[PDB]
Amino acid sequence: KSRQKELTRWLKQQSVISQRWLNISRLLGFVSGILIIAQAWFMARILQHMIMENIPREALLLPFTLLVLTFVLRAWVVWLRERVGYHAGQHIRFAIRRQVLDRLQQAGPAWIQGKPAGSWATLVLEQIDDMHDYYARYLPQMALAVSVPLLIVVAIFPSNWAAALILLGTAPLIPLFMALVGMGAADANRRNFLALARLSGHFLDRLRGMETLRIFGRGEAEIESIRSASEDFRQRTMEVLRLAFLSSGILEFFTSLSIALVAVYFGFSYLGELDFGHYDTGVTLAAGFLALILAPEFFQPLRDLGTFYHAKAQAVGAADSLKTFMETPLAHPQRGEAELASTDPVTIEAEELFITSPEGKTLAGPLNFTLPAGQRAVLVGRSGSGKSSLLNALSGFLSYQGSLRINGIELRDLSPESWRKHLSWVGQNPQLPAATLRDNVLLARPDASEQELQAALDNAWVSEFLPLLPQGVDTPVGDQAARLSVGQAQRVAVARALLNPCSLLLLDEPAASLDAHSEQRVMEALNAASLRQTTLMVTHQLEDLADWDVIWVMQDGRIIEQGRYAELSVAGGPFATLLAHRQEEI
Amino acid sequence: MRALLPYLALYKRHKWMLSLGIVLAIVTLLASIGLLTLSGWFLSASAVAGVAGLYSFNYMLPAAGVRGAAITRTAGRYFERLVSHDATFRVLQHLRIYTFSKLLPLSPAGLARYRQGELLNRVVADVDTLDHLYLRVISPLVGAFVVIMVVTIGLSFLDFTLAFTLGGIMLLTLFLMPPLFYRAGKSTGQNLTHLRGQYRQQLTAWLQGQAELTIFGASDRYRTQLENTEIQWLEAQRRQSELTALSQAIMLLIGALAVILMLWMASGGVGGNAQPGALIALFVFCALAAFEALAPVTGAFQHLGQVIASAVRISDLTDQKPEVTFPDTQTRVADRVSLTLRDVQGISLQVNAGEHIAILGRTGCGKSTLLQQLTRAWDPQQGEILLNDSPIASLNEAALRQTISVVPQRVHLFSATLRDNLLLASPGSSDEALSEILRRVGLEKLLEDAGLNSWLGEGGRQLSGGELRRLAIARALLHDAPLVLLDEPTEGLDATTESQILELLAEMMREKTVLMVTHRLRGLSRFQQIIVMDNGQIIEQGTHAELLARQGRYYQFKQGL
Ligand code: HEB
Ligand SMILES: Nc1ncnc2c1ncn2[C@@H]1O[C@H](COP(=O)(O)OP(=O)(O)O)[C@@H](O)[C@H]1O
Ligand SMILES: [Mg+2]
Repeated sequence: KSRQKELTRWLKQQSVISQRWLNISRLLGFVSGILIIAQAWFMARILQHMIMENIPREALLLPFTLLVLTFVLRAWVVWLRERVGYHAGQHIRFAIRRQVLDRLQQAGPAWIQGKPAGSWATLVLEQIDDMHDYYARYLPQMALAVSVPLLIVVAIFPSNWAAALILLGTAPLIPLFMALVGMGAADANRRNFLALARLSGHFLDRLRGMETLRIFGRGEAEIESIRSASEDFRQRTMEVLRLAFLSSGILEFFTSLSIALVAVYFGFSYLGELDFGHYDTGVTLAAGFLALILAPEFFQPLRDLGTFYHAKAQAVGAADSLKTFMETPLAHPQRGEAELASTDPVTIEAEELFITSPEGKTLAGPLNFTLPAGQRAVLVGRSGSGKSSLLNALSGFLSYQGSLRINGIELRDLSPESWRKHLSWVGQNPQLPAATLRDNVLLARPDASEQELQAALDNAWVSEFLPLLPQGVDTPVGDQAARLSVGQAQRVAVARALLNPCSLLLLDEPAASLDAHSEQRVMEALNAASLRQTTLMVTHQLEDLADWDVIWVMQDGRIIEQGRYAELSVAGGPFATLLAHRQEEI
Repeated sequence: MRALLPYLALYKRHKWMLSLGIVLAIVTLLASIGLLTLSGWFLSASAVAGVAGLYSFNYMLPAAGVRGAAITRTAGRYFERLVSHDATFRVLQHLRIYTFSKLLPLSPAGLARYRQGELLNRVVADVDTLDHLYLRVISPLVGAFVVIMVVTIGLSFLDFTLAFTLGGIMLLTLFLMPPLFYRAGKSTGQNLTHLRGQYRQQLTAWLQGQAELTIFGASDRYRTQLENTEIQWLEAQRRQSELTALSQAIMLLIGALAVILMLWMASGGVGGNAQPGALIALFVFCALAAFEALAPVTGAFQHLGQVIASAVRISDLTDQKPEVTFPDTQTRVADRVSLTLRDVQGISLQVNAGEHIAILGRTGCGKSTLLQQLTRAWDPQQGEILLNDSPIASLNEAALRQTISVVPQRVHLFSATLRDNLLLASPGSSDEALSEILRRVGLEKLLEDAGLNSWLGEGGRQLSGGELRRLAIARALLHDAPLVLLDEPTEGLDATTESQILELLAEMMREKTVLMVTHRLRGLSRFQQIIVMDNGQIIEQGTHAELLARQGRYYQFKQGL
């Protein structure tokens, strides 16, 4: 029940996707074993004539011609079997990556937010591609490791049963020395590739913290920590590799012994010191070369299975990360079929709402708010109070076990595909996922008229800094919208949210971590667009909330206070504490 | 290829373990080549000798060569794997130590590169790729070249025209073919790097922006585009296998041409013999077993392109110029430091020993680089920074790092034990003397269950923003320095914690000069000589009462918002 054998059991179940490609590769490995025997038989019949019968080379143009074809056919099957092996591994990675993205889109932004996007890319991109050489090179070779050795013996048995028994005698001894130390070392080695990944994650840890090591003088002390951690890893690995490398040494001993024994048996059978092993006929030279040319080819499929050890070792490491990813249970939000009848501003209701993360953890405690149609509420509080979760639940990203009724219709009943067509969110950070700056604004409706695009650009004040861009509205943004600063990248997200008329607008701190000028332009645009529909805003700019008609001071996942800004700033409750803490900024 | 010289010169350390791992690879290759060559001759010589020639055949000499070539092949393979893996871990450590030693003296300025988190994942992966140069590139290519020469030199005693046509064939396919296959797939290997980095670009923008794609109904059409990049990418990987398949078929045909030539050429005479007899199989079996050395060479040369690409990236970083030079003069650290500045970005101020200053800037617009150039992240060109009546540029690093203890805005959690995150400040501090500080800074919840042995950072026990700020102050309190630089403390902290940390400073930094920079007005009454500035220019300064009475800019800050 070791993990090494559980992950290999997982890797094989993914191979039924390319079962046709692994079957063709297993059939061509049988033909390779037949052309190897044909090569050895022709080479042995040529060598007997030129050594024993002293036939000149010009009289052997028939075995040479058949020997060249056996070599050309051998190189063609190797070329075929190497391309079929790729198609085996390509179609398994394509399907696993499709399963990973499906498992990751369904979980939604709630669970994707758990890990950095760099780590998700490692799983989807580096680790899935690490399984290729297991399916393209290792699995087709573990089938060649039994097709050819068993086929070699069938070819030597008719000619000489003692030379076939020398090779066949070593057949069970090789796996017998795998039941002694093979299982022990192979799983121990799997835990040494993990330590190698940790040691690589301890050098990266010292590289990410050279700013802290610089200001404390620990530059020379962390060189000794790198030296000690590296020397620690090598010693424990060389304690296991002192035993793991016995497999390669032993297999290189049986192939030496078999080649030696085939030469000693045949060598002394020709001299007359031995009189067994042949079917009552004198042992020939062509039989000696057949059983000697085929002695290295008996163990070559096994000795190339150690060449592909890192194909298995790095695929089992990738299976470890992908098996758990596809096995961790998540609690997706419950979707339904109901559709909103009207496009008029929605009314929000809540009774004992309990927002929960996919892993089951409760984020926001009992909520009992109510937002009539067309009104603009505000969420305020400290960081970690659950107010960014409340907006996730309203979007459909988080499951809940309370009551959250939209126009009197439960949110579980609403179909997510049609609910989110009455929903606009500006969000904490821009996250522009399109190519250009025009394709980001037109994300909602790409077929917008050129006049309507200008309406959003002017309202969101995107056009005031457009000439500063090299290409204007068509300026590419690249990765993470690095062409334009976060102050003017957020204004692109505002123009995208104001493009089409919606029913509920969510604003999760749109003007946080923004410059002074961009924040002024964003607010004036989201303070004019918050009156057009049901708005709910998370903010910490508590001095500007005089206009908003409802404020929800939310702490520890609970709305602990309610009311307008007029009656809360003088009430002395938790809002006055929050407002005072904001007034100390400059 | 000249980019690898800085990393082939690191091989002088452990140059015997490295050279033993290549000798053992050659010996193991030659024993297998000589085990099949001796066996092939033995069957031929004993067959022509026959039963009549049993006497005076002298089969004890081949027996001691059969016995010798088997031990050196099974022991050589076991020890070639041991020595070459041991040497690979030793050159990886020396690459890690060399890279860290070069990358540290240029930490702030030399590493302000795009995608700092991604810049260092490449460095770790590039150091890993330089580690492959020995086993993946040097050991196969050098091991194959020596085996071809030893075979050719040793096989030329029987005949010159036959050793030079087998060794010549093996030398042509070692020197000509690996480059013809690296250049034939340099186009396929360049749009395979382009597509790999484009799929990652589209995948990250599809995972990071999943909230804004589902809401606006574009998640499906930005994955269909994503799947099209993968399909284009999976074809460039297919062409890179249509060319690896050909390089393996061709290797089988070159080894098939050597066997055919040896069967043909050596049947017309070996040396001067008209009928070589047993010597025909010596050349044929030396051509069957000799092409096991040339199996890795085509893929060994292909990996050399990636090792060179990593060796130019690491040399881009480590071969930079540090912007700060530290004189080597052993001096004394003072118990009380008076900081003075003169026209530096400028601004000038006086910080007498024992007093607490507060520099009050306008919400990141100033983005105070004063603390960076005060710990010598870069030399100040504007003016002079004097540290206790001596210019700061004249202070040894081992003494400068002791007279200035700075808490940074970005405090780092070193993915180690809670003890190792606090011996970082004062290495010699006792465990009891380290538990007192943790309890004294509000970090009591950490000592609950095996706290000082509890893994922090990546492994587990991730600290919260308020708790992670109290750890930076814990480091500054253990690392006793007469001058403390508070870089934006109590930013992003709740009003309960912020009041608890400003009180932490006033009672425990009582005898230490501090230099606090903030954009928050809370608890500045306890700081003498508050300094308020904007865009790198001192507007006014003075005590909290004196600024309020002056009815200046600081008065406006306290009046509304
Ligand atoms: C687990 C632990 C480990 C580790 C860590 C490692 C790490 C390593 N490695 Fe290793 N290997 C191993 C375990 C190992 N390993 C083994 C076991 C083997 C065996 C194989 C055979 O069988 O032979 C090898 C084998 C091997 C080889 C050979 C292959 C052939 O034959 O071709 C090579 C080249 C290498 C490289 C390497 C490197 C470079 C590194 C760095 C990263 N490798
Ligand atoms: N997907 C999630 N899984 C687990 N915990 C989460 C998740 N999203 C948020 N939390 C945690 O829920 C708590 C409250 O919700 P959060 O959105 O963080 O509130 P706020 O926006 O006020 O900071 C915080 O501890 C937060 O880290
Ligand atoms: Mg939030």
